[PDB]
Amino acid sequence: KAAAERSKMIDKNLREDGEKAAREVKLLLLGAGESGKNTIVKQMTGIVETHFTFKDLHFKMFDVGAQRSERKKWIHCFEGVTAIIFCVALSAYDLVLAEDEEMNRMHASMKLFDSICNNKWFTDTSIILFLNKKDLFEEKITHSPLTICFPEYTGANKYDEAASYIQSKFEDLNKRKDTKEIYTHFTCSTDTKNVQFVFDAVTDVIIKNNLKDCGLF
Amino acid sequence: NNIDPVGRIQMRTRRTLRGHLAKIYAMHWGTDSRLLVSASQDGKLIIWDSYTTNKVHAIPLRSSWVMTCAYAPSGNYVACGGLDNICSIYNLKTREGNVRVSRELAGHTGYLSCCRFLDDNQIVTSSGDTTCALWDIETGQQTTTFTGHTGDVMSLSLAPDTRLFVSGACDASAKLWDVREGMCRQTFTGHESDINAICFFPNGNAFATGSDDATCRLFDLRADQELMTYSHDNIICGITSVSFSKSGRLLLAGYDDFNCNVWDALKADRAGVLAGHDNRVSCLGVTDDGMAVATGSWDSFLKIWN
Amino acid sequence: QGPWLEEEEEAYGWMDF
Amino acid sequence: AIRITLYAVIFLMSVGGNMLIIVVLGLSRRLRTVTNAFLLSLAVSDLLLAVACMPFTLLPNLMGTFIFGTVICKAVSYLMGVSVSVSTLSLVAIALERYSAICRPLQARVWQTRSHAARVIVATWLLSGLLMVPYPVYTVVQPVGPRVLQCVHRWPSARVRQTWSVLLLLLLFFIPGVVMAVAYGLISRELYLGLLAKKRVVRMLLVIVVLFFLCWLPVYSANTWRAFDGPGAHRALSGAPISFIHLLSYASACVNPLVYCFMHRRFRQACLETC
Amino acid sequence: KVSKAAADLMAYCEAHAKEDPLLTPVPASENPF
Repeated sequence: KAAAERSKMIDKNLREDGEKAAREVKLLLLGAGESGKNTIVKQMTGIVETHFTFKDLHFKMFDVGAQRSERKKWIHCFEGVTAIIFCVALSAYDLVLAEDEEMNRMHASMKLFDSICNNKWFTDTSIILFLNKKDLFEEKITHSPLTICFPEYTGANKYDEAASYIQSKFEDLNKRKDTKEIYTHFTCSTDTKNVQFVFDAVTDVIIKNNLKDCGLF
Repeated sequence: NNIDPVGRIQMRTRRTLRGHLAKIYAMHWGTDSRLLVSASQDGKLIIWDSYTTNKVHAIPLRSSWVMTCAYAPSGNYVACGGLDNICSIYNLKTREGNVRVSRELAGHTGYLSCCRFLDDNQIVTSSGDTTCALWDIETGQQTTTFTGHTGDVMSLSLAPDTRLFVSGACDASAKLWDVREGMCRQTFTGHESDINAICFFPNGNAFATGSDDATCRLFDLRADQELMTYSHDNIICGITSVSFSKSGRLLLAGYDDFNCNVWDALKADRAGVLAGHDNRVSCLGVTDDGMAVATGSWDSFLKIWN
Repeated sequence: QGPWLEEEEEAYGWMDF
Repeated sequence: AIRITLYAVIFLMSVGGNMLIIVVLGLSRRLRTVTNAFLLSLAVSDLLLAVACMPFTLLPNLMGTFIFGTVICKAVSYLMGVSVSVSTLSLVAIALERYSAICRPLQARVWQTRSHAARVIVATWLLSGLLMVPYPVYTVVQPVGPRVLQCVHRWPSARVRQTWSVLLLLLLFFIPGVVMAVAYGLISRELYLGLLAKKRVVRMLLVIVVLFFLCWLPVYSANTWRAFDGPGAHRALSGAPISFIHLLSYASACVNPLVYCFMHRRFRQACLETC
Repeated sequence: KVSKAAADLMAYCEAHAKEDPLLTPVPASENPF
């Protein structure tokens, strides 16, 4: 039968494509508008795909954010990503939203993080959280003391205290702390070790995934 | 009601199709009634030989994020939308010996929720940017754009005459679009939640809207109001897919409760339960000759029921 | 009981597993 | 004695829960993986151990005679060898594949697939069959005394007997034991270093190795003592003593369902989904 | 009004229920299986 032979060749093609496509990482770079995600893209129109090999590991990155539609209808397509590369610019704490111009960017970003972290599709998905443009954030925090953005701060305007407070706020609102790991990293515009942090973080993610698959955890 | 209910529907999985390695989001039954199309997140679009459980074609999708699918009534082309906003039309029968993409319609801003062919070279699509659009294949340009929805148009269904169609949005409203006019004949806003699925009756004078509030509300074009509301206290989940039988008695409805609950067109009684899928039944369709009903679910399984 | 040998110095083996 | 009660409890658990594992891992309910395929193979091996060994080794000791026939004796001897070799090599397979899954995880992402799981399972079953061909070749049933049958393992030369005995001792207990010990030691070390309740399942990774030696050491030691000492080795280990030693081995077939599968909550959820 | 549309819907259903394989199970000779 020629049709049976064609179907067997097609099935061989499909299983080879699966064997060469189950070894990829499939990162979901879901950041926020003007939050320095493009910088992460350069150091590596509804979905933008970036493919790069680091240390003989293949990474596929879904630069989502240009959709501008209701997120409840298309986010479940990304169920099964290794991690969510949530990108926030620290220096944008005092920056104003372009859409609304009356409500702060950190409040919008933590609202987005509360929405993304607390959903059915990412119950067991780690969030690699990059904090972009810290090399502008030290000057902005010497000028603006973060008091207007966070009334509940009760602290000084030092770089370390403000950065740790923002990292604590981002690791806050993770209601399901047992399964989701907020791998937080501090990066500049000129930082070049972001791909190394991504490699190490997804190595920890796949090790924890193998622990749960083997039942050791 | 004076009608006689058919009763319990004993309908079995005769054919199951495997070869998908990721969740299936859309299916469409061809007019030839033998060839099936399945679209999944693996990046592979499969033309299935449904009767012999064979794979006619494996199409390497450029965008793996495909949320809708359509198979041409002539059986020559196949269309896929999705998150990349590009409706890709592929040539199944090629002289060179390999499947090739024919056209890449890129004029939608939102993701392509549903695409359906009117003719061989005309396709209507709906997107999450509050718009539907009729397109020419050979031109690659929108023939027209249907606007008027204030929410993301999630579901699109074509009448058998392919002259009128209806679209349901996340605004909890379904509008009757004329293809030629592009002017809203009527608006049905009895729903409370987003219309996830929609399907015309084979008469063409009625259509079922499977919203996410577990009510497959059936509307009639000439009646101007609602006829029946399919609300069951047991079911609380959303209605992922909606289809009809040829007589339209069985309002097939894929559900988020992992099962396909068959309904009664005239008495709103759940004539069957079809729990044979591990994951959510994403896509559901009757065969055009009514011979079988195929459901594809997120467990990468396409099952044919006779 | 069941003395695998039932005798003296017969060197008659028994089931290893 | 008390041996029959322990044999009955071990049979009840190691058939009931083990067939429950085979049923659950049979149909894929999204909780079947590579290690679950290896658990399916190990469960088949341990069920074969439970149904083939304990009523069929208890009775030559509890009754003192072998009621069954010579062809039954040779078939059960093949089952003995294939089940012990597949169980030990499958335990080593789960150890090495966990060693690939947690240590060097990129190589796991490269080649740890269900196809490799099936290939390794088939490889261990075929190797076990090939290595234990001499077990039914040479399990000739000899009438020991006037009317007592015991299924003696007669060998043509003594040198062949202890050569094969030490071959079995190294290739099923010594080398598999040290391989599984090294593998779970490396998993515990990279759990401590590479990445807390995981330090508390390092206790379970310890019991999987030390309890394995505890369960499987007396059987191999007794068989080696039988191989060299010859006359007189049986008289010290006939009856209830050896009928407890094998019980420890069957306790291994009792503990394997409990540790990998029944302890964790995921298999309880699979049990609920099956119901 | 609702009565005419409902009656037409019932008429179509009772007219086309005869050749519907879902409502009336198809004999196994038609499908080669």
